[PDB]
Amino acid sequence: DPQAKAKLDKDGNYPIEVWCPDPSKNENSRYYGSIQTGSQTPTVLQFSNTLTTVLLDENGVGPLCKGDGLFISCADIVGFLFKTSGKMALHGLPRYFNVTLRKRWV
Amino acid sequence: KPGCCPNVASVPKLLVKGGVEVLSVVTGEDSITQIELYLNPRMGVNSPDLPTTSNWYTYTYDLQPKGSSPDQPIKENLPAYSVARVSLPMLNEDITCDTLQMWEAISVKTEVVGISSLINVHYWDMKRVHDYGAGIPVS
Amino acid sequence: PKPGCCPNVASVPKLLVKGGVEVLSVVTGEDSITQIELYLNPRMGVNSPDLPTTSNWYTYTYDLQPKGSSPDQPIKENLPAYSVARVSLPMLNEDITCDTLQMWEAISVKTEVVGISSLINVHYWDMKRVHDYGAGIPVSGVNYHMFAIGGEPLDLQGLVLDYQTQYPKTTNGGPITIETVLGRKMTPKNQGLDPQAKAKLDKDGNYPIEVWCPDPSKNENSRYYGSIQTGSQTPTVLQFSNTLTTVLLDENGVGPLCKGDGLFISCADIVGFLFKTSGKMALHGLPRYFNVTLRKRWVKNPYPVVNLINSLFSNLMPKVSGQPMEGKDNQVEEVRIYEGSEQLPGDPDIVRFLDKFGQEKTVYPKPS
Amino acid sequence: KNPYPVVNLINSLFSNLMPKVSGQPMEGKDNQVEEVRIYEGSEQLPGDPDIVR
Amino acid sequence: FLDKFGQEK
Repeated sequence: DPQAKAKLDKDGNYPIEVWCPDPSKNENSRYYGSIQTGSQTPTVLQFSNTLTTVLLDENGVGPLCKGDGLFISCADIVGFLFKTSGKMALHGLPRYFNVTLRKRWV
Repeated sequence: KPGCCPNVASVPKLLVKGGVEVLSVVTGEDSITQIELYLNPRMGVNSPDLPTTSNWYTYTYDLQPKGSSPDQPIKENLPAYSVARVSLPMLNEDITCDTLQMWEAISVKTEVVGISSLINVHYWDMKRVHDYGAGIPVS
Repeated sequence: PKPGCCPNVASVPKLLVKGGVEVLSVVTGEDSITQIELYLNPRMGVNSPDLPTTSNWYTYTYDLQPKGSSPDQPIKENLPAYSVARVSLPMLNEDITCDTLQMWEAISVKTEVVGISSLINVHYWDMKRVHDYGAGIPVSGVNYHMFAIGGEPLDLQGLVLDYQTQYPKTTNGGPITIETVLGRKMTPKNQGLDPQAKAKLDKDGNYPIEVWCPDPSKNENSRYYGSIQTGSQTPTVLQFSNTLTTVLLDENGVGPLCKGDGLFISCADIVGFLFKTSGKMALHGLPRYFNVTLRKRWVKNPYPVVNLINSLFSNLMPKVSGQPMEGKDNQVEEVRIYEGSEQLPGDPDIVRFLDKFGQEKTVYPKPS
Repeated sequence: KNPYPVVNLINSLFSNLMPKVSGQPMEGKDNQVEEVRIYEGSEQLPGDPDIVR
Repeated sequence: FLDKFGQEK
C-alpha cells in the first residue's frame, strides 16, 4: 500500500513478519538482506573478519547522520530448532557491527 | 636522521581506545573513527529480566498454526527487528558558518557472533532424526 | 662466463635450508622469506591415541544422543574442541639507538584439508544402510571448519545455546566453560553475547565449539576464516588444491605481528556424521595442513624501555604498604605546580587548572 | 658484544604483552611440523624445488 | 628461541 509507511523507533516491537523496508524512502540509509526458507533445508554461513564492505554510492557519499545519530538495526533469525514433543521454535544469533566514521564537510 | 636507521611504513596511529564515555572527544579535521557496536535480537522475549518466563532468550514460543479463523498470535509468538542509535558528539560550535561539518560512515565489517554455537546436536529434548539417534541441529 | 655464448635463465629466490624444525636458528639477512609447514590433529573429544581402550575412536565423539529430560550433561569426551599450537620462532636483533626492533609477520597462508579422500568409505563395518540390503550412507550432514593464524591467540566469548545445562567442570585439566572462567553461576544473559565473558585460549583439547566462537572484537593480530553448513543428511562439498594462496595483509598494509615471537596457529574441523547400524551417530573431524609464510619486518617500539624496566624491580622501585594516597580516600590534600614566573597575581588564593583542550584558564570563584 | 637485544627480551615478562600457551607440541621429539624452508637472496633456477642434499 | 629463557625461581 502506498499509504502504509512506518518508521523504525521501538526496539523489539516492529515484527519482521509484517514489515519490509521501503526502497523509495530509505535513500540515505543502506541495507543488505537475504532469505532462505524451507522445513529441513540446510543453512550456510561464511564468516570472517576481513570482509570489509564499502558503503559509497555512485556519487561518493554515505549514510550522513542527520541529527547526529547513527541509526543501526538488524534481525538475524537463523533457524528452527526442533523438540521431541514435536514443537518447533526459531532461534536467532546476535551480530557484530564495526562501523567506520569519517569527518566530511557539507 | 634518515642516515642509519631502518625505515618503517606509516599507518594511521591510535589516539584513543576505550569504552563509551570517550566518544565525546575533539580531534583534528581528519578522523577514521571506528565503532564496534553489537546488538542481540529482541524477538519473542525482549529482555532476560523477568525470571519465570525467561527460560528462553532470543527465541520464540512454539509456533503452531492455529486451524481456526482467524488466528491471534501472542506477542511472544512472533519475531521482530532490533534497532539501536549510538549517540555522537556535536561537531561545529558556531553553526552560522557557510560550511557545516557532518559525520558519514564509509565501511561496515559485519560478522555473526555465535555462529559456531548452533551445532548443538545434543540437547535435553531435541527431536531425533531416527530411532536411538542424535537430534537434528538448528536448520 | 661469456653472456653471448651461453644461455640465461630467470631469477628465482635461492633455497638456503630445507629440513626439520631445528633450522629456524639460522642467522639470515635483513630481507629473507621463511616458509613453515604445520599440521593439526583435531581434538574431537578423544585427545590422544596413546590410551589403551578409548583409542578405538580417534577424532570421533562417543555416539552422542539427546538425553530426554532437563537438565542435560555431556561427558568430557562428548563435546569437540579446538586445536592450538604455538610454533616457536627465533629471537631477532634490534637497534636501541633508534628504538626499533624487527619481528616476524605472516603474509600468505596456504591451506588444504588432508585426508579428504578418506570420506568415501561406504563399506564401513558398522555404517548403517541407506536403503535396505544395500550400501552405506557416507559422512555428511553437519560440517564445520574454522582455522585461525595470528600473532596472539584468539579472543572468544561465551555463547551457550541453553544456559540451564551444566558441563563437567575441571577436576584435572577438564573442559572449561563460561562458569569456570568467570566462577559465578551462569545467568541467562549469556544465551546471547555478554561483554563480561571474554577469554583467550591456551589449552587445545579443552575449549568446546558448542559454547565458544571466535569473537571479532579484540582480534587485531589474528585472522580467521570459517564456514558452517548444518543439517541432517546434507551434502558437504569442499574443494582442495595446491594453488590457492590466501593473501593476508590489512587495509593498513601489514599483516599479523607475531608478538612475543610466537605464531599462534588455531584450528578446528568437523566434516560429518558417520551413522551406525544401532542408530548412534558421531562427529568426525579431519586434520588440516598449513603453509604459513613469514617475513621479517621492522617496527617501532611503543613502550619506552627506561620507563618500563624501573617498574619491574623491587629494589630499584620499592612498593610500600602505607596509607592511601590515591583513590577515593586520598589524604594528600592540595598540590600546586610552578613553571616560570609571570607578574604578580590578584590573590594567592586563585586557582587555575588545565581544561579538556589543553590551554590554561583562570577559573572564577563562585559562591558555595 | 651482548648476545641478545635488550628491547625484545624484557617484553617476555609482561603476560599481557607476551602470551604462552601449551597447545600441541611444535618442538622437541615427535612433533607435528614437517618442512621448514628459508629463502634468502636470489640465484638461477634449480633443477627442482625439492633438492636432496 | 625466546621461550627457553623463562626458568625463573
